[PDB]
Amino acid sequence: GMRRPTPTVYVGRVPIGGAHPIAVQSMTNTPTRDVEATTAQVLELHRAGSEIVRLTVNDEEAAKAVPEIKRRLLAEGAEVPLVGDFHFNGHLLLRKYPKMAEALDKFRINPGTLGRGRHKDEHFAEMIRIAMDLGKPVRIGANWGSLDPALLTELMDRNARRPEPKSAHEVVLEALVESAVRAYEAALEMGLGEDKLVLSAKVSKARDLVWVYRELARRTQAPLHLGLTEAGMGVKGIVASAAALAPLLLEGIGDTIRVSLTPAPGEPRTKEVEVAQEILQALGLRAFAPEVTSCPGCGRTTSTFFQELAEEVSRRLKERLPEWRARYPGVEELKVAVMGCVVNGPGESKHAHIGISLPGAGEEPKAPVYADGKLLTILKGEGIAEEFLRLVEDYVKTRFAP
Amino acid sequence: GMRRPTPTVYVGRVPIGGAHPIAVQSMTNTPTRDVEATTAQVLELHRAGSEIVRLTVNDEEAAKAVPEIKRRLLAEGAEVPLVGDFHFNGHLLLRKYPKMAEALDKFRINPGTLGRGRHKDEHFAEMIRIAMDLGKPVRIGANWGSLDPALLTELMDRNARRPEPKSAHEVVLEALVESAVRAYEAALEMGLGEDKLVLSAKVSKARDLVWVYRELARRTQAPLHLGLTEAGMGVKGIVASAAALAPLLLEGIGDTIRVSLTPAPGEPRTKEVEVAQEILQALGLRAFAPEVTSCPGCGRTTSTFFQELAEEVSRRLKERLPEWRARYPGVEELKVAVMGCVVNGPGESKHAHIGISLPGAGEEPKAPVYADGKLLTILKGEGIAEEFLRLVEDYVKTRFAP
Ligand SMILES: C[C+](CO)[C@H](O)COP(=O)(O)OP(=O)(O)O
Ligand SMILES: C[C+](CO)[C@H](O)COP(=O)(O)OP(=O)(O)O
Ligand code: SF4
Ligand code: SF4
Repeated sequence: GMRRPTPTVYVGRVPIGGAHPIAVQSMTNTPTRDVEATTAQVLELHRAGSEIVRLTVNDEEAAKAVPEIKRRLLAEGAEVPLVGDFHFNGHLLLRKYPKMAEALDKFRINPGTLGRGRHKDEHFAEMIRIAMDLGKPVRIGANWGSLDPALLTELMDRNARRPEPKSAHEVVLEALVESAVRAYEAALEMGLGEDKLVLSAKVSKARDLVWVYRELARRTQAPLHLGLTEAGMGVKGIVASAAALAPLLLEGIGDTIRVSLTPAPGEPRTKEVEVAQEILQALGLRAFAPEVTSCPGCGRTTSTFFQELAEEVSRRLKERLPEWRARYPGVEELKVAVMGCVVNGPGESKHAHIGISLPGAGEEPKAPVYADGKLLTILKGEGIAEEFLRLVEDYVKTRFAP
Repeated sequence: GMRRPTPTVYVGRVPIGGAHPIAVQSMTNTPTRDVEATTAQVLELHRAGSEIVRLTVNDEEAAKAVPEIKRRLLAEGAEVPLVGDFHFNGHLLLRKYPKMAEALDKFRINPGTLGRGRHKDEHFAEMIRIAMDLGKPVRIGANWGSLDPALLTELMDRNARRPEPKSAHEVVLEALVESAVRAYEAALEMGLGEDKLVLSAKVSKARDLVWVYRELARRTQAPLHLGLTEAGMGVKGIVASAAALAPLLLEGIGDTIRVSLTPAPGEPRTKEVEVAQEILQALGLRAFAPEVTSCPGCGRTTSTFFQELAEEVSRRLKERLPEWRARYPGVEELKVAVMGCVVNGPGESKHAHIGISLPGAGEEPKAPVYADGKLLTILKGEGIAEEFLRLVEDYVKTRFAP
C-alpha cells in the first residue's frame, strides 16, 4: 500500500504526483465576475490551506475578471495557483480571452460537457491545443453527474452482449472510467505532455468512488485528483468524504484532493479545506497542525471538567500555531493527549509527545503529565489547565527548536 | 471484499456477527451510581440508534445501581442490551454483586487491566467463569492505552532477536494483537463458547488500527468490535473515526462499531451515535434515514438560495422521518438530490430517487425535478422549496407504500 508513482505535474509552483505531498485544493463559490469577492475568497481559502484554488469560468464576464483576480493576488505576494473550471463553452472562452487563458495556472475539462458528438472532439482538441500553446496543465475531470450519453449507450450495448450482463449502475461506473481514460489517451496522442495531465472521475457514493479510482489508477499513469463529488451538508458530507477517500489514500492512490461539502447558510467556504487537511493528517500522510488525542470520557471521569480541559487545550494550540509555525520547525507533528482517568490515560499520554491524565473516580486528586513517554510532573489544585499549557509551551520550545 | 464470516454472538436480543447487520453501539458518560441520569442517557442513546449501550461498572456503588437501571429500562419496554465495562476489580464486582452480573447483557474485559502477573490469570478466569455460569457473552477488549507490560517485554525481546528488528511502535502493535489473541484462545480453552466471545484491539491512529484489525481478523474467528479509540473532539474526531473504519469495513472486517468522540462541553452524547450511523450509511452497509446529495455550489449558482434549499430539504426529511418510518417500509433507503446548476444537477438528480436541479447562471429561471431517473416536473417562482417537498412526500407514499 505504498504511494503510486506518477509523473510530476506542476500547477503553478505546486508539484502534483507520486513524488510529492498530496495537495489540498478547493473551489470558490463567489460569482467570478465579482473581482473583489472572488479575490477575497481565493485569499481566504489559500490562507486556510488550500494550495491550489479553482474558480468557475462560466461565461465571458467571468473570463474577463480572471486576469484582474490574478493581478490582485500577485500584488499581495499570493502565489496561489488558479484552476479554471470550464463547461460547455470552454473552447470559446479560452479562444476569445487569451489573457484569461494565460492568467490561469491549469484548465479543467469535463469530457461530458464538451458539446454534442461531432463538435465534442473538436471542442476538446481546441482546449488541448491552447493548453499546449501556453504550457498549461489540464485536468480531464469526468463526473457521473455529467456523463457523456453516447459513450454510455456504447457501453450499455457492450454489456448487453455479455454472457452475464452487469447492472445499469455498474455500466455507468464503467462508462465514467472509460470517459476519463479515452480522453486522457486522446490528449496524449495530440501531444500534451504526461507532465501536463491530471485525471479525475468522481461519483457521489463512497464504495463506487473506490472502485472507479482503483480502475483509473490501474489503467493510467497520470496523477489523480480524488474527491467524492456532491458529498452534501454537515456531518453527513464530512463523514462520506472521509470514508470515501481513506481506503484509496491508504492504498497509495490520489495526488490531490478536494472535499465537496455543501456549506450550511453562513458557514465559511474554508470548512472544506479543514476537512481535507484532517483526512490527510488522520491517515499520517501530511501534518498541518498539532493534534489532540482525548478519550470520550465516561462515568469514571467528571464529564464537564475533562471536556472543558480538552476543549481549552485544543483552543490554545490553535491560538499558538501561527507563532509556532514561524519559530519551531516541525511543530505541525505535535501530538498532545488529554485523558479522563487512569484506565487509558497514562498509556495514551505516553504515546503522545506530551499528555495529561486527569484523575477519575476512586483516584487521588492529582494529574500526571507525561512527555516523551515518561513522567514529567504531577499537577494538582486549580489552574491545572494553565499549568499544562505552560508545560506544552516548554516542551515545544525544546523539541522543535531550530 | 465481502463480509468476514463469524459465529453469531447475541448481546441481549441483538445478534453480532458476519450474518448480521453491523450493530451501532455507544457508552454512557454519566456516573453509573446516578440511576436517574444513567437510565435517561441509556434511553437517549438507544432512541438515537444505539443498539447496544455500554456503561462503566467501576466500583461497588456503580455495581449496585445496575440492576435498578435495568429494571427501569424494562419498565418502559426498552429492551436495550447493557454492556458492563470492567477494569481492575471486575472479578471482585461480579463475584460480590451477582444481581449486577445477571442484569448485564455482556461483560467487557480488558487483558491489560486485570492486575499484576500471577493474579491476572486468576482474575481473568474468575470473570470468564461467571460469564459461563450465567450464559453471558464477553468482549475481550485490548486497548493500547492499557497494554499489558509483561507481554510487551516478551515481544520486545523477541523483536530484538530478529535479523532486522522492527520499531518500538511496531512491537507495541504486535503486542496489542497478541494480548487479544492470547486472551481469546485462553477463554475458548476454559470452555467459553464461540457464540459468547467478541474481540477488540483499539489504537488511536487510523493507519495502525487498519493493521491491527487485519491481523485480528486473520488470526481469530470471532466477531470484532471495531473502533478508533480516543478519537478526540470536533471535526478531527469525526474525520479520524471515519477514516479509520472505512478501509476495514469496505474489506468486510467489523461486526459492531463504537465511535469514541470527545463531546464538546454541552454537546450531546448522542453525537457519536449519529457519526457511527453516518459511517455505515456512507459505505452502503446499513440505511438509517433518507440522505441528501447536494453539490458544493460554486460561482454558477446563487450561493444563499441554493444553500438554504438544501438545508430546508434536509431539515424536513428529518422532521418527517418518525412518521415515515412507521408508515413506509424501506424509506430509510431514500436518496434525494438538491443541485445548484445544469452542469451536474440533472445527472445527479437522475441517480437519486428524486432530485431537483436549480437554475444557475445563464439559465432560464426554472427548476427541473427528476424522479426514478426521469423528468417529473419543472418548478418556477416562489415556494419552489415547499413544492419540491410536496413532490418528495408524494414520491415516498408511492415508492415506499407497504
Ligand atoms: C464544480 C462542479 C463542476 O463539476 C461540480 O458540480 C462539483 O465539484 P466537484 O465535486 O469538485 O467535482 P468536479 O471535480 O468538478 O467533477
Ligand atoms: C471506556 C474506556 C475504557 O477503555 C476507554 O478509555 C475508551 O473507550 P473506547 O475508545 O470505546 O475503547 P475500549 O473499547 O473501551 O477499549
Ligand atoms: S480514559 Fe477513563 S474516563 Fe476516559 S473514557 Fe476511558 S475509562 Fe472513561
Ligand atoms: S452543480 Fe453547478 S452550482 Fe453545483 S458546484 Fe456544480 S457546477 Fe457549481
